[PDB]
Amino acid sequence: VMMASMAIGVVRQYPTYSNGWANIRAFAGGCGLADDVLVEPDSNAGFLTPLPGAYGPLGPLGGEDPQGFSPDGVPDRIIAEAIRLNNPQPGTDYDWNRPIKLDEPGINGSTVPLPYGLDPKRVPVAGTYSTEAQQESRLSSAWYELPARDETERAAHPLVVITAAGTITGESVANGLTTGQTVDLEYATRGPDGTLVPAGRVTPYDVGPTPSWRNLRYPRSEIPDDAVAVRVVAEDLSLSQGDWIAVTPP
Amino acid sequence: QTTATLNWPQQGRLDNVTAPLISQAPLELTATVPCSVVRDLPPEGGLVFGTAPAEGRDAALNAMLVNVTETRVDVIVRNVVVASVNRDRVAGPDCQRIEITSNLDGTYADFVGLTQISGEDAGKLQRTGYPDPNLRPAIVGVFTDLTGPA
Amino acid sequence: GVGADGNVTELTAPLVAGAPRALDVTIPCRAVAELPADGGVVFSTNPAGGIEAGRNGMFIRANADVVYVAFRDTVAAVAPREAVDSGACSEIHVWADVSAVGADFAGIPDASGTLPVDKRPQVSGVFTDLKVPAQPGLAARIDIDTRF
Amino acid sequence: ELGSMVKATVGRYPVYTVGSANIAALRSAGDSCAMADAVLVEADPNEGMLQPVPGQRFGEYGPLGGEDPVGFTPNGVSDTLEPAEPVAANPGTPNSDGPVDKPNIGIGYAAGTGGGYGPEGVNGSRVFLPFGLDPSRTPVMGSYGENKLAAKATSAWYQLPPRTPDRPLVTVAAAGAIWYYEEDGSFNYGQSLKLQWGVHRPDGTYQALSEVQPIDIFQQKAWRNLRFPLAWAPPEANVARIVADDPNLSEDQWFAFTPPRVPVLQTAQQFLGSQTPVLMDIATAANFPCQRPFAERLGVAELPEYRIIPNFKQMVVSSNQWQSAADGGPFLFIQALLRTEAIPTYLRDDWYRDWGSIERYIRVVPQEQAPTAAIEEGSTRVFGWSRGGPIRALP
Ligand SMILES: [Ca+2]
Ligand SMILES: [Ca+2]
Repeated sequence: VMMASMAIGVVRQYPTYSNGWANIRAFAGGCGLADDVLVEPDSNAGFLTPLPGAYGPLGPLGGEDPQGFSPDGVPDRIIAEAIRLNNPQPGTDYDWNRPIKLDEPGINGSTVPLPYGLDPKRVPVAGTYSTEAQQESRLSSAWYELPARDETERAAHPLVVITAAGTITGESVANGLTTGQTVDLEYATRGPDGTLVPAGRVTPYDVGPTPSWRNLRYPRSEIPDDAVAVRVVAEDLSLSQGDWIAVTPP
Repeated sequence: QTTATLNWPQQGRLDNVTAPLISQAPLELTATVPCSVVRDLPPEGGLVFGTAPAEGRDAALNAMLVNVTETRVDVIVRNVVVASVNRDRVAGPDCQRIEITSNLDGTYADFVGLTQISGEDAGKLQRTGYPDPNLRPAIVGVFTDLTGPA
Repeated sequence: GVGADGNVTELTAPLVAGAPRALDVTIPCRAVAELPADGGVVFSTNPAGGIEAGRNGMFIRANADVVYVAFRDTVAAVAPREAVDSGACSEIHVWADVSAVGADFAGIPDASGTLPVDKRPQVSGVFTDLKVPAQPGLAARIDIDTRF
Repeated sequence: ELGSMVKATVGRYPVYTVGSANIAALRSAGDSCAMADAVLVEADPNEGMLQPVPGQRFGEYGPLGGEDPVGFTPNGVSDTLEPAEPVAANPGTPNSDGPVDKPNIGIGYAAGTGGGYGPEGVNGSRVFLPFGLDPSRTPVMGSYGENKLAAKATSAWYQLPPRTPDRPLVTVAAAGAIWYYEEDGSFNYGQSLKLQWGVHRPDGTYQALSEVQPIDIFQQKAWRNLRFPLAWAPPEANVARIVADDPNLSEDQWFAFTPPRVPVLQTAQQFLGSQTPVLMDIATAANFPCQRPFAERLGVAELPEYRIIPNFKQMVVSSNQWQSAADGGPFLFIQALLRTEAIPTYLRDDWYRDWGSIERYIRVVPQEQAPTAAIEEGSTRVFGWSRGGPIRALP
């Protein structure tokens, strides 16, 4: 049982990091996890262009008729990949002790502090949380361009990520398909007349904590090679006060 | 055994210094600050010196700070106010030094040249402190707010 | 009970087992126009001041633009208020039995819902908010689960 | 194991013990409530409030900071008074539904000890006063937010009623971080709050006899009741004041207080007799063998009027967990129909003892409208294998 348990993982995760493939790569001048982990130096590059049109006060992130979404619809102490408590903790980050507001409204009109060093003057927000009256919320963003049609690039950019908070539902490894309100990704195609038809949907890869600011992953292998644009479809159908969502452009 | 000693201002320049100790506390700390540097800080004053940045996390709870406000000269060691004095009295032409000794006997700040004016004594020297051996500050460097020639 | 002068009075019935085995409601429609231009909570089943009132009750509401019938916490059978209170539909049947949970509006084309049977409401009384004396179509019927 | 029970009863007598309760039940041939006779309850904790000696001058706020309040402020109290450390119940406790794979941890308050805001006061405080303390008569002074001053305060002398064996207490409500000495001599760190006696001379001025540190029952930050027995005061004292120092600059080293008071201390059997419905928890149900628990008849329950609770550590780890609303306990229809209060209560001669408490239940919707319902009983003839359906038991 032990031998098969440790021999199945080597075959399943390949060519990514396994405990017996790294010991073989170590002979040819290889590191451990330092070769299979990818880091974003500047987490501000790679934002897609929304196709022109006419939108409302939420910008292009909220589409034609956003039902129950507001720019400053986030609670007070929401931090990146953590859950801020009352009394401090040993290994906290810098953003545990910071002003609740920003004192300057962003490109969207919100005053929520953004994670990962996202400039508030470039990255809009939209949230469902409210303290006066609950509602069913919907949102369908504009069509966001996809970069190009080349495999040399997709060899190096295999992801579409969305920074989000709330009670999202998605696919995890430690706990598969924890339910909750939905944030998905629709991809469009072209036509002989010239247009963008909605055909498809991708479900995220949640790894982070429940109410924190985290990254939703969409591998570009699910999205076919004929996809032309991408948009966010978010929906919160719970009238409880502790059931909310919040998104950002892809 | 090989010893080690940290002094500051290194080369006649009042630049900050970093030296994080692994044991989080020295054996002895002796600081002598003249009373002629209080009259050089701006009215709002700041940090004459310290063993942690004034805006670091729990810098006052863990380290030793020598602050100069518009109304006070204060020596805080681990959230324990030691030898607080009014500002213009030190600014007066009678102060000579300030000696902030801290060792296994206790933390004691002296204001040589000054005598007490209130507080049940009004007749002794400004020597103030506590005989606690657990009041030794946590050293990370020496961080001041002055500049120029030392 | 004749109420204070001629109206209907609320009730209190703290069921021990939580949810009943039958929760027929049958509320009329034109007797909703009395709400003060922003309807309150017509016929909740828990008081509006409880700890988690909406998280366990039934909670028909009016919202001044859309009348809806909630459940444990989810929404069934939204309907526009100006269409309802004008007298289009007749009854607001909220049958919530075992093996059936719905919120039919009885006259509006697509204002009918259905929930899973584990969305049964917790009953601790009958708490209306109207001042209507007595209609032939205003009813309620709760069956207590006494099997032991 | 026999001497530890014979000595506990022989000593400590005529105070409270299970041995004393059983002996009284034997001598009275049955009609004697065990613990409802050794417990003194204070209903209306607003008539025993103390009054400052007329002919004194005060600071800016009122008769709670004497002349020079420094660093102490009426709105000087926190809002989240949760404890600096939880209870961390021990594993193996019988009536607790805690997972055995991790330590069971919870927090709790009595009624509003730890609440938020309320109407204004005679000092301008937006503080919620627990125990039913009227805000129009009860000033407050606190020291929250003074992390750079290390400042003190002193109050004005408060008069005292004549000595009576039925009012052997002076009580204060602090909700802070106070230093105190336990009965075995131990100590909890906290901060300094004391109280002075004194003899107000008729043809003269005050005396300032002696200082006294408080005795309490639990280490916490929420509101409480510090006690000073009148057996500590000389037979000639007539006035009392308050002294606060607070020399620590840490963030969570502060406290507040309130004017002192002398209770009236009616017993616990005259207060709630043998007809009033009462919710007795699992631990306190055997010590009150004369109270009537609320009745369930046809699937509907009648509503209780008071709730008897065990001690704090027992409460927050067994009573609030076993009788949860998500587990089917009696809280299902209590959390939705009734709001809680608190009554200050004491054992008869053990002022150091953290016995439980008593709460008052106030209806969310009054009983003039929304009365009780009729049940309209009937009967059927079901078989032995029917099982019409399951019970909704999955919260
Ligand atoms: Ca919601
Ligand atoms: Ca303090």
